[PDB]
Amino acid sequence: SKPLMPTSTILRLLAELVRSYVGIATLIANYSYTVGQSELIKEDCSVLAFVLDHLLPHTQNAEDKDTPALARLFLASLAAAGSGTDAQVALVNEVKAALGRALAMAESTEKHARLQAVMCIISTIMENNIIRLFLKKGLVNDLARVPHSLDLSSPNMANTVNAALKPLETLSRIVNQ
Amino acid sequence: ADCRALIDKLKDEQLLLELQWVDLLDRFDGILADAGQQLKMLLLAVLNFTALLIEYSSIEHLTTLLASSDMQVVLAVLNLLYVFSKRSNYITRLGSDKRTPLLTRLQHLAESWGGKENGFGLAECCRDLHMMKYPPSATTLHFEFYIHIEQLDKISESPSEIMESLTKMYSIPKDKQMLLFTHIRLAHGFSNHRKRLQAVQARLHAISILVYSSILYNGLIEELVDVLQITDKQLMEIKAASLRTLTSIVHKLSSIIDCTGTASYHGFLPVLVRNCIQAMIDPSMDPYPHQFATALFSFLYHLASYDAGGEALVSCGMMEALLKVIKFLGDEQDQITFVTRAVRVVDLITNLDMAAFQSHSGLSIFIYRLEHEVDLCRKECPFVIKQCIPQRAALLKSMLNFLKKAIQDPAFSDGIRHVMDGSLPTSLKHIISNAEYYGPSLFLLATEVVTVFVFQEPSLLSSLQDNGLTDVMLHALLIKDVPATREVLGSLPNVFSALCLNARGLQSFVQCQPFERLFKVLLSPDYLPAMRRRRSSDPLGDTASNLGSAVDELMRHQPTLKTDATTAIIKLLEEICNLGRDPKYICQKIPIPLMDYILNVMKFVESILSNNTTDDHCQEFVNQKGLLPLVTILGLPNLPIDFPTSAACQAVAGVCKSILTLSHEPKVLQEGLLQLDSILSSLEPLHRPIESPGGSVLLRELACAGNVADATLSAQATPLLHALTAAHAYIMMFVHTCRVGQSEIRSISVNQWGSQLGLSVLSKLSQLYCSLVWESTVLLSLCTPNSLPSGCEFGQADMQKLVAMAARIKQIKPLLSASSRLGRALAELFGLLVKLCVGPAARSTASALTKLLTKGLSWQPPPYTPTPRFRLTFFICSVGFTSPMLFDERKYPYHLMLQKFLCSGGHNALFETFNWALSMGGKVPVSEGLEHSDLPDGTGEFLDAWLMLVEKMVNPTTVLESPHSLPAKNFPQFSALRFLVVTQKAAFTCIKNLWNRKPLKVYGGRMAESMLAILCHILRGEPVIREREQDELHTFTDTMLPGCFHLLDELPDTVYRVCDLIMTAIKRNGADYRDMILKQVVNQVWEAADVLIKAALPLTTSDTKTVSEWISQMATLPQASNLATRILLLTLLFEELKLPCAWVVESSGILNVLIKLLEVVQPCLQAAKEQKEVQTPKWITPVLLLIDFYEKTAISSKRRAQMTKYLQSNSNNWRWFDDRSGRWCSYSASNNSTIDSAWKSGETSVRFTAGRRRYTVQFTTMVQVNEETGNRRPVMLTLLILIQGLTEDMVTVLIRACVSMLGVPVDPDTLHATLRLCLRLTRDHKYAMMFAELKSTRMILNLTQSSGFNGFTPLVTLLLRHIIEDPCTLRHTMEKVVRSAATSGAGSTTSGVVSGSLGSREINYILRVLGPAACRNPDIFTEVANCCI
Repeated sequence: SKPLMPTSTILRLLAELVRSYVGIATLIANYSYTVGQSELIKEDCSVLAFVLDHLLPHTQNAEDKDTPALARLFLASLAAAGSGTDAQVALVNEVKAALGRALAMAESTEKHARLQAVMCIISTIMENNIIRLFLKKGLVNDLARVPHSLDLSSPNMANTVNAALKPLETLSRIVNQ
Repeated sequence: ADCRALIDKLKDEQLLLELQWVDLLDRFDGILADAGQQLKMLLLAVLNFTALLIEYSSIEHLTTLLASSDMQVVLAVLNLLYVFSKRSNYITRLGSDKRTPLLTRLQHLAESWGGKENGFGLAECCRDLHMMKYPPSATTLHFEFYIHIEQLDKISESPSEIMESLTKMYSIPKDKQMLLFTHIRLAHGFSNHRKRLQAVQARLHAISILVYSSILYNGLIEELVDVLQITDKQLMEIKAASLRTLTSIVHKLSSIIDCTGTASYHGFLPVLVRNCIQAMIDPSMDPYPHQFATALFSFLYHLASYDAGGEALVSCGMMEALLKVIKFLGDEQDQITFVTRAVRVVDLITNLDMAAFQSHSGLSIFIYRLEHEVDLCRKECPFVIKQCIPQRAALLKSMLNFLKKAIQDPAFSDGIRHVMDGSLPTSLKHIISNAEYYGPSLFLLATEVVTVFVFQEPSLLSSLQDNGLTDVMLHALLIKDVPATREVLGSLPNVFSALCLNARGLQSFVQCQPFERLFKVLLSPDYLPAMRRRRSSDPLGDTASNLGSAVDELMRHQPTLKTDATTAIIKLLEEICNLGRDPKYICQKIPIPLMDYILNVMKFVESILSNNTTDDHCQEFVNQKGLLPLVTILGLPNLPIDFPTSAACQAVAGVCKSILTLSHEPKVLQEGLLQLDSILSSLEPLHRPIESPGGSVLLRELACAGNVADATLSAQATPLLHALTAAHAYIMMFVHTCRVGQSEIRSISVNQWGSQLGLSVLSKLSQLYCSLVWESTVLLSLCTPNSLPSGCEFGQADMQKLVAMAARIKQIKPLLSASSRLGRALAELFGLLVKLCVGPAARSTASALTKLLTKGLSWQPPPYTPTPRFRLTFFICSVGFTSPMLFDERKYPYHLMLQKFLCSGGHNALFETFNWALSMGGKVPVSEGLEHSDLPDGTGEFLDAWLMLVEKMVNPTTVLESPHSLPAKNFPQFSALRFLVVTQKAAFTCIKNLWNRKPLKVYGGRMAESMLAILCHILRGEPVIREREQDELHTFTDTMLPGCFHLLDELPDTVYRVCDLIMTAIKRNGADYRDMILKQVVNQVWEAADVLIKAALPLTTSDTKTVSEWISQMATLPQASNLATRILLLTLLFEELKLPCAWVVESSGILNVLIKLLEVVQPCLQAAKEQKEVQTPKWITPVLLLIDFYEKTAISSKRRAQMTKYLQSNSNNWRWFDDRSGRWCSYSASNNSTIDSAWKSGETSVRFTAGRRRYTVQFTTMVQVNEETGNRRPVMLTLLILIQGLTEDMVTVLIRACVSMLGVPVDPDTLHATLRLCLRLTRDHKYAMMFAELKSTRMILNLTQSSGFNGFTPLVTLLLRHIIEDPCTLRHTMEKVVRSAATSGAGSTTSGVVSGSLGSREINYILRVLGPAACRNPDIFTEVANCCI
């Protein structure tokens, strides 16, 4: 009774079609949902925004277990495929928007799971035009502002700060070496 | 013991616990589960005593008891949890159900108060300080998650009700009120001294528990050392808590040492230790509390166990004070315990310095204390050859461990000579002489101190003999009873290895008959607990094996003992024979543990004989006639029936095998055969039947045994059953000695079995085999619930004596098992003997074994049989027995055995058993038998076994190619060719007699499949054997198709064997016969399809239900059972005959009919999905697979045609690729011509030889493999019936049908076939667009896991790629692939070196790598490669 193509499989499929076919990444980047298209959709939002917010973050109740590893693969593929700046700019812009959204989010384990998972996707992407874009968009400065948008007493705060330090170390190194 | 007396006394209880297991611990767990929900003091006493019990179900209650206002119980719970974490990892292994709630309450107790830096140093926490010199935040609560309370005194009452009132006044986080409660009860405590000290002590316990299992900081050690310095002396419990914490912290050690000061004689810890010791010694100075002194000496132990601490204990010179302790301390139990602690510390310190100890005469001090303690035992137990208090025994034990270690240590090698001229031997003499007052491990330590000394200075063995210590050891280890334990038994031979060392010692040792006494251990129930396997994971008899290997080392040091050792071994065996022979003993699983004796003795003898592998012990043992007492142990009357399968019989077999394989001696087999012949001659009454309407002899010997409650336990009550189970044990020994790979042992085994005695035994074993098959099948016929017999008194007359059904069955079952297990062991024996015979006396062994095969196949029951099933069940196991004996695993025959099976008989009897089974003795002809209504019940099972045997017997590819061939040369020479002539001629008639009749209820598809395999082998074989009756196989191949299609209607799974039969009839006959077959199969499909096309016209008039009937009529009509095999057959035929069958499938037009049927079934399937009762027609997958392979075949023929258009048919140059030079080097002309001819024939691989190296080409991969090295190298062919294929109007309909079958999720295997077909079709983007315009990706996403298969996600990904790859995107991706392959020196499975620069870069190789891209689209691939290369 379970669906035979779980969202994990669909993500791996799209990661493969992105890695092979140039136009698919741009079509996925520009494609956006519409209000009341599904129970999980509240307003017009991008597929990348949905993958960053609802599928990428670890959440305690399963729908598919390994959706996040494969949304990470999907976003990695959509970055690595050079596709000039058509795909990469919308990926980076949406990652910055979802970071700022989760920082403005109210204090919750949903907030810390989103934040940690976005740090993990920035770190995997980071592992050069993507770095040029992260610099141009001020992503490093939005990572450094992360604790400004935390309650520094939270039991999650150290884990989300560790996560945000992980791309900061690599990025500061890659610049200043 | 006295523990049990204490339990009975308690079960005033609390007053007795104040004075001071399962149900007493359960009463304790009771009151634990009671108090947490004249009470508190009972809980406190229960805990204070349990903290002694653990030191030699409560947890969930104790955790709740941590929620106490009175810290006394928390402290006692902590002391118990410390005793736990100290001793065993019981709370470390626990699950997080309570390990975390526990450890968190402990953390909340333990967590810091601010230390010195905030005015909360532990020193200041223990002195009163007036309560005004502490930080004002001490009597203050500040609990946050917000609660703050300046002071608790104006509400000082009831801190528990304070916490509950705060529960009501604020919502305190749930399940975490403990950190609040501990802060609040602390702030009540800190006002006063006792509660502040109790909080300190609880915190120190909690620390220590958290370390035996964030809390620690730089000031903690300094605080603890300042607690130890506090000199009000009312703090000794806080000092002991601080020492036990420091102990936990050892497990920062340099800081502990820097603070405590252990690096110097003057220093707080060393001085404190010396004052403790002096106070313990001298009565005037009051003695430091027992607890504190124990914590000090435990800290010294744990500190010494680490190198930094042992070096510190060196530096402060504590050895002088500890030797002072061990010299001057008294005799009372506590002082003894401090002495043993000091000894264990002097051990840890001496593992890294000796000089201090030696300069302080520490060895003399140790020896004087051993003299004093032995002298204090001498009063209780003065006996010396001319219970000990546990603490003194532990002192002696630790001190003897020290002396043994010192003796094995240099820095005593100069001077240890003057140990054994001291008093030491006079006090060891007392320990050794009183192994029952002193424990056995202490008696062991004493004999091991002597052994290690005698091995360090064998010269002074003369002094130990002069003072008679060796003469006390001998008396205590031989004449006096040995203490029965593993370690003592394991050491006796090493001790004797010392005592023999002087030759005088050898004389004295051999004087007292040592082995008569030492080996009695193996026959004594007192030592069986010592022999039982430890940990349940070491081998059976591991301790007797150790003892035996040690006696082997002993008498290889001292060969003079060998003869007496083997005499005592043989006396053990003769006594086991005595204990097994007479009636008065009875083996327990008077009861006697005989089977354990036999396992232990045999592991002992095995170890001895097989230890050195020098065959000196085996020779001596065999020359003293020990093989008779050994081999008799198998035949012992009072051994149980289940003996032969036991590890004791496998042990005896292993000892026989060890003697055989070491000594190369026939005598083991000769004696086994003599005794087996003696036993077989006893049970000839088993061979003689009732000679009346009667059943089993075993059941007439049982039933006539009066009414004895257990006849089977008596050798007179059941003589034949006990001779059975003796013969079984001998047979399992002959099995074990045949399972031997030394060709010499094989030769002497065969020479023995070929003897006059060997063949007398083998004849009697053959008659026994047929008797046991009879008896077992009769017994099972009587244990069957009145079903097999025909309402007859066949064995009932004796069951009426035996006796409501089970009461008789459970008495027969020991007979049935004793006869069926023996038969299986005989069959194993004969199979092994055939193996040994094959690989002069072998020829007589094989003769007797083929006479067994003939006897079994021609055996006829007594004429009182009520039903033939007893013969059919005899025949089935005779056939299943003859199979292993004529043919190996991998089905190659033994030609010696086929020769003797033919000449002697058994082939004419094998085929006579078929005639008998069908005709029922001539009652019905064979041609009517199979189909006769009254055919016996087991005639299908017999024919399954017979056909499976004859399938092996007929196969030329094994019968001619068998490794086990006779050599080429007075004797009649065998021909496997004439064997196949006579066998195929005899088999064909029987198959005739089964060719067309309807199949049996069960065993009809195995019959059919083995019959078809026989026909295949015959049809392939006559072409090869006529090389070195043809019209009968011709007319058969003419008329066989009516039977083949009958088999396809009755037994679909045979279709693969029918395909193979048809292909062999085709390869016999011409294309004129291939066409006739294919057109007939196609006409069957045609009519079966057109009736289903007429079965699905839409139901306008409603005459039939039109819903359930129509939907399931498509799936269940007989025609729909035919198609599933007529199409599938046609498809298998197609796979072999690729192009003829394609041309027939084209020219018949059947493909249009199958497309029309696939179209017309979609309304039916859709309506079934709307009934929610879809049931997929199984015939759909054959049709989709046939279409798939039809268009696969046509593609390929066009590609091969245009490949031929570019080739010269003569000397097509094949070339092999040299990656190192990059050259396409040619083959020789003969090799090239061979490869070309075999490629043109369509063979998958071709063999050829170059330079005597063997090369093979694989045209699946186009690779030459060197057969010696496995090197795979690329090859190429040097370039210079047209199947139209599926038309657009068919493909359009197929795409629609595949989408509709995806809409209704028809079935997993049908989705796999339809998606495979879609994958082939959609490789043209026009049809991929059609497949994607029919909304198939939604259906595919909706598909549930009930409709999935292994390849689903790969295949779906390829399909989606086929939709995505339009001409332009495919072009750009092909550019990417071509560039990648040309730029990167890609590796391959052809040893094209990774990142190579010759081979990886040749156009002719790269085009081979890019072949998948050329197949994806050749036109686009040309355009791209022309533009990008």
